Amino acid sequence: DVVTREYTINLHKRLHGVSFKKRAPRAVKEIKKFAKLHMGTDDVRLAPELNQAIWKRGVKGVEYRLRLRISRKRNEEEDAKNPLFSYVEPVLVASAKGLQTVVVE
Amino acid sequence: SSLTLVKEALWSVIDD
Amino acid sequence: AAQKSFRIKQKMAKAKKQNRPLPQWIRLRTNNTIRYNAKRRNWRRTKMN
Amino acid sequence: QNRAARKNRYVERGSDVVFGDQDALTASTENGVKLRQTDRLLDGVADGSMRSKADRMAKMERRERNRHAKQGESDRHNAVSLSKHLFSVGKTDFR
Amino acid sequence: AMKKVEDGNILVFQVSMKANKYQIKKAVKELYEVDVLKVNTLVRPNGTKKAYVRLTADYDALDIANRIGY
Amino acid sequence: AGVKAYELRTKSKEQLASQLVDLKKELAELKVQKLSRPSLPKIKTVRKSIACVLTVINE
Amino acid sequence: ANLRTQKRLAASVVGVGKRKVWLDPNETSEIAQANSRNAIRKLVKNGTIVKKAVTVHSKSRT
Amino acid sequence: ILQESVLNKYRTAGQIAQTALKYVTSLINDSYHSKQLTVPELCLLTDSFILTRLEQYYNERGIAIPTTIDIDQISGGWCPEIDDTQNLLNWNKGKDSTFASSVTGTLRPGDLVKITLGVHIDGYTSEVSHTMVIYPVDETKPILQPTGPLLGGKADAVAAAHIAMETVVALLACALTPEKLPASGITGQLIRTIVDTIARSYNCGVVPGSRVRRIRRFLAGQNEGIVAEREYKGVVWTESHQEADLLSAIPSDDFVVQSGEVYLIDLKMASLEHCTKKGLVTLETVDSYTGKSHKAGELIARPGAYVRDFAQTHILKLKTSRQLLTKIDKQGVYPFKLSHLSSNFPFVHENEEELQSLKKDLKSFRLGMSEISNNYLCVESPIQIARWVPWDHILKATNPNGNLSYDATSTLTLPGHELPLPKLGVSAIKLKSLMNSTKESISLPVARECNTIVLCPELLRLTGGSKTCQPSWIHSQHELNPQDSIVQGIFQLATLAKDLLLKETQPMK
RNA sequence: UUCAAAUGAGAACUUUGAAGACUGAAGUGGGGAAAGGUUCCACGUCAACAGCAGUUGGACGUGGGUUAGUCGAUCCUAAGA
Repeated sequence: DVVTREYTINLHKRLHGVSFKKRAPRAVKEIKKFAKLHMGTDDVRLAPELNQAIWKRGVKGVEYRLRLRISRKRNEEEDAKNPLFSYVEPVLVASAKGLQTVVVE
Repeated sequence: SSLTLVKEALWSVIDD
Repeated sequence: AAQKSFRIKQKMAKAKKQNRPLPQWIRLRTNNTIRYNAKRRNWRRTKMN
Repeated sequence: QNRAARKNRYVERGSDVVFGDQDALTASTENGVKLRQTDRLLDGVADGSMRSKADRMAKMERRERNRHAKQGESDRHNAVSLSKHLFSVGKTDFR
Repeated sequence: AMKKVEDGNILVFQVSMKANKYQIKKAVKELYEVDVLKVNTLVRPNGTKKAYVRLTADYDALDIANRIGY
Repeated sequence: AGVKAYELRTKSKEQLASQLVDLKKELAELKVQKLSRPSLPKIKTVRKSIACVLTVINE
Repeated sequence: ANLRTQKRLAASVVGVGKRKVWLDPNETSEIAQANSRNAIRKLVKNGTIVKKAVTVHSKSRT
Repeated sequence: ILQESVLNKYRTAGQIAQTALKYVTSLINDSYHSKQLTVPELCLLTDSFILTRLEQYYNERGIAIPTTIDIDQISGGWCPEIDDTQNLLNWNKGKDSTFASSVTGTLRPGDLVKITLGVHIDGYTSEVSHTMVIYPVDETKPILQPTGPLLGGKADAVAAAHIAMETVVALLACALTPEKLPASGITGQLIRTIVDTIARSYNCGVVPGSRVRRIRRFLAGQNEGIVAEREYKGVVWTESHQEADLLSAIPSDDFVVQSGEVYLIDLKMASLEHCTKKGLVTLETVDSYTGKSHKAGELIARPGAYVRDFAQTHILKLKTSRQLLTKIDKQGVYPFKLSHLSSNFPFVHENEEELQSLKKDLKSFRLGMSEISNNYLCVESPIQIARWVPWDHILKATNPNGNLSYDATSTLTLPGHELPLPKLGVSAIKLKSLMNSTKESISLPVARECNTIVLCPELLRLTGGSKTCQPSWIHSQHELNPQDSIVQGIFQLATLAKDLLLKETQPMK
């Protein structure tokens, strides 16, 4: 249930034909969609570092491929819905080309 | 009417 | 402005001392008809010339 | 690190043991005023029961003005019944 | 005002609109038995007159503040 | 409460002036309390006693 | 909380604009306790508020 | 827990209080009874003495209670400074002869002087007090033991104080042994019963502030009216208990005293030789406002002791205030004066120039305390006078809202949300109104006795003793009704104490 | 425009931080005249208003604040009255 995995995401085909002043927020929403698909939890917490990685080349220059670490976790809160939540971090690597998804200890 | 009864008893005790 | 005359400043001071709501111990009075201040003023709503 | 950590920990003064758990000495006044600040609304009224009485009465009388959507007790913009200019080839008075 | 006491050895009074610096000096010297260095006056937005009164270094404003009561 | 005009009418001029000065001092002493407490009713009595004394003097 | 007054006062004290001055988000209650320029100076020296050195404008190309 | 470290600290805190009590009782006899010092001059000298003694022995250590000298009406709080002596005169200049002793500082004959003080070391504290009495001198006698015993209601009061003190001492001594008690094991029920019947025998009612309670480190009951606590086992006698006794938190049932514990006794008896009738015994505060009323019986004063609520914080604009707050919070949670916080206060040598140095420091400290008090950081420990109200006014009263009247502009909150008598639905505000609303404004004289004890097998009485609080010999009446259960038990207790073991700490020379 | 945290019953709109942009010295800057008149600042604070929202506000309630021999008026005269 509690698991961490590396993934890579193709943002090019997800942002194909999107307004320049909407491309990066759409990348945020699509990353949340990606995490919800793979893990199956609605609450998704990005890191400000991942936000920086998306917004580095501005609204209309987001990278075509990104390398993510999705870590599912418990909610230690008093009581909440979504007893689990996903937490997405960036992986800063040479280039995200040529990789596949692997589980992490 | 509890205040009535307690004031009645209190009058009773203070008058004697 | 900022180089007012004392007449204007005196009128302004009267207006400041008037710019209040109504006290609460007037609600509690025998035969009280007054429930609010109908001559209340605000710099943006009405100008006092 | 251990030198610093052994200097770090505390002795637990008596101020803590008394007033850590406790709070609300000289509780919240209403208008957030100090001990000597001259609150006009509530100087005359001494007791809280009649203070609440007055507040409830003000909230009761505020309603018909709040229904007419005034910005306060000072918005008395009075609208006319009819405007002359709205009723009226050559020069016209509007575009 | 309370800070101005220890700051500059200064008292702060509300005085009459009809008054002036000479009368304020004379009145403080008569009532509280002190020499005054200077007086500075303003008219408040609420219509009264405020007076800052700087005393000489011989006399201390703390004593007068304790003598009055505040 | 306060002073009595029939009592003051017997007094002399200097006694009256001294009483006036004392009343003024008392009123000033009350006006430093009035800024800390809102309600202070003695000020009414002394403030009217001053007027009574002045009336007697002018008489 | 609301550290608007504190940011304003820290700018006015350090002698820069609000765009520079920096409030560590961890010492929020310690900053919110402050309502005076002396306290803001204490927080400036202890390392709770810093200065954010200048955004550069290089002239190598020129 | 009662370790050797704890109990010897209690001992050396107690006997400092004992020798300071001897010092004051020294000085007063030097001044008045012998062939003349004022109250505030006694007080700071006593505190100087206590700190000069404390320095020799021993980190948190000092004066729990600043030395309070009540006179003839005041239940507690009177302990003024040297700042305030002319202020007291020119405030009370128009009032009448009553409170002349407290106003001027010179004590009169027949003046019932209740001294009280306390000292603490690392939170382990010891309080004490003694009601002594002035009585004029013998001049034709060679030794001049002063003439006349006391006779009236004050004598009643002193008698009830001493007898209640010894009886509760003996009760808490039998707490060790589940035997050596007349069945006529120990409870606040029994304690309140025996002290109430003593008070009723001597016709001197119990004051609301009096209590008997447990103590722990830093938690004595020094304040008892301002600061709150959940864990408080002990007994009190307030207006609620008065009305309940007329009818028929501080729980009294689930309370049986145990071994290895430290307790405070503090008994206050208000005498009734007049009053004519059944009536209530409550407290009224003393303010510095001449202008709230016209009547001459009122006292006008300023309390000297403060206490600071370490839960709150607020940056001051004023350098003097911030420095004074440093000086305060480097002291402890116990009440304090402005004279205690200073440079020359212990008076290693004593002259007029050092007193002048202290006066100047005080002139600055009052400015600091102005801002420290306008913000709710420190508060005053109030000056309370005992005042009598007959039940007639209360029962004929009209309270249009009961159980809902706050007082709303009382600053402490805890004396505001009191509800002294829940039955009849009257609060402290309307009770004050009724107390003022009558020409039967009868103020009572009060006598006070305070001790500290600890239960190990013996009762180690860290205060009191015969050197300390030997009573001024008097001539009272209503001397203890025989022919009841409880009186048989009390006399058996007094006889049986002579064998139970009561250890008592002596003063230091 | 975005991300996290804090606050809070509740956060697209509040606060801090982390990013991305904009005004681009004939400014979305810093000051003033006329006019306005307390709108300035603080503490509480959400019934009505801010064409969505609102824990926020130029709102609501309570206070604080404008210190001159040297800056100005005051004085001089201009067209004129």
